[PDB]
Amino acid sequence: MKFIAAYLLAYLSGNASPSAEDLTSILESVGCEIDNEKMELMLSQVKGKDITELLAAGR
Amino acid sequence: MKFIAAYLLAYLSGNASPSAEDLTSILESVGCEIDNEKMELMLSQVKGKDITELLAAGR
Amino acid sequence: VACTLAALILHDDGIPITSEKIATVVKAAGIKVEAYWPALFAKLLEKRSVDDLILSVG
Amino acid sequence: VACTLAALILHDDGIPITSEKIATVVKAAGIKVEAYWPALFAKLLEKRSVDDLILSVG
Amino acid sequence: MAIKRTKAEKKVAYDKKLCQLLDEYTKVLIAVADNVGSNQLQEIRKGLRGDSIVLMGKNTLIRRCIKVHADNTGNKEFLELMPLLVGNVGLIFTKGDLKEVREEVAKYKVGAPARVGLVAPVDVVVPPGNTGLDPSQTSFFQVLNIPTKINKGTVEIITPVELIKKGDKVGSSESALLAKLGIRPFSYGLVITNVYDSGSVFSPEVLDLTEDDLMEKFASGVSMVASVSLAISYPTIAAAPHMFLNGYKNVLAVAVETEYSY
Repeated sequence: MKFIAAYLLAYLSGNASPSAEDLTSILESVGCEIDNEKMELMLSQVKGKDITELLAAGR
Repeated sequence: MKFIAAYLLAYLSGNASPSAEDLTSILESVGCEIDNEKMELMLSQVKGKDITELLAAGR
Repeated sequence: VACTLAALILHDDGIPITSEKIATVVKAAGIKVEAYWPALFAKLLEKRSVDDLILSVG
Repeated sequence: VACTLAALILHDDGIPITSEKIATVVKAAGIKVEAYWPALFAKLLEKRSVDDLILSVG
Repeated sequence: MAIKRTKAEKKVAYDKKLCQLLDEYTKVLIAVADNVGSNQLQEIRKGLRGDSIVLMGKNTLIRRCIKVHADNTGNKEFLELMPLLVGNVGLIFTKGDLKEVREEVAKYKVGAPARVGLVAPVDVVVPPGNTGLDPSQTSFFQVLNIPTKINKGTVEIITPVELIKKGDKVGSSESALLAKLGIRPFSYGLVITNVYDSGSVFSPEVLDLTEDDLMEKFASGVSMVASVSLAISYPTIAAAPHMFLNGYKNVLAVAVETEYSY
């Protein structure tokens, strides 16, 4: 999906995934209009999660 | 793929896999135009790797 | 990889995986453009079913 | 094997796996031509789906 | 309030205080205590009261229009979808994000025995097992539709079952018997009808915030990245060992159907 790849892509660079600073910017650079609710849900789910640990099981 | 089989093939002979000397020569002998950009990422990925050890897990 | 993640987002958004389109997403991320790496990436992705590769893998 | 790697590269490049085509890649590698091993190899590969064999294997 | 005589008891005074309070905070959420007791509300109010705080009022609560009339947006009577106030609502104004507030309010609810004639908010079930009560009117449990028997001289419930379904009213008799059992099924606290922040209106389906489902989609999406990474051969760090084998596996494979031994 758009949201998953965009915050994953920011994660490789080491850049955080915030609302306006990187997640909307990456999706706007795609040329797509980002849905705020989908960004907000992804940021809220991300909080307090270790993205590196979840990748390490792969599923 | 072209690149993987070509450096693997050179590895069986014991020949190194460099850019121009063997990797382009094997691909040019196939009759295909190589890439420099893949050939440099395959060569760059190869550096400091033990190809024999990676084969030994098979996956 | 930033380049692999950029490709999957470009296909999900419905946009072609070419040098311009990868470069715009890569710039929005803030990662510097390197000509060799996106060029290999477009070349590796040429002649591919993105859909059929995605699903397999041990 | 140099002969097995030569076959997979020839199929990836899109060229047929025959004695001439294996011989040219084998010569570019610098490995001496031996008529029987490439002749056995073309014969073993005859009547095959290269695609269907590649994927399995324990 | 303590001033029981006629003097205000306000209109425009509390609505003006409520006015500045919406204008003060980024996020405004509209919530239901009606299920909750008085003390039980104070203790949820106590948590919120540290972080940033909530107010009750009546039609003076509808005046999300006057605040909006002050600013430029769309959380009001006019631009909103259908105003998500319901009866017995209050307004929670906060610094705290909507998702976090939903989890705060929804995740930590206080258990509170059911009531007679109340509609079950969720399915109510009874467990099998000995009540520990001696023989007496076991019959009341059976009247309720709880099968029971005397086992070892004690009244026991034969099997687990759902006594009443969600959305169904709890009969008086049922409530009384559940209470004797010590069963406390229902969860009370402030239910969220809506949240506003920064030009968007969020409903309770949004606010109950999925979240495992993206861990699977992230792992799958990463497996989509990873897959692409092994097969493609495109090696910065992770993808790289998995590819090398793809030329070898394809070859090791090439030995298996076949008819060379070498």
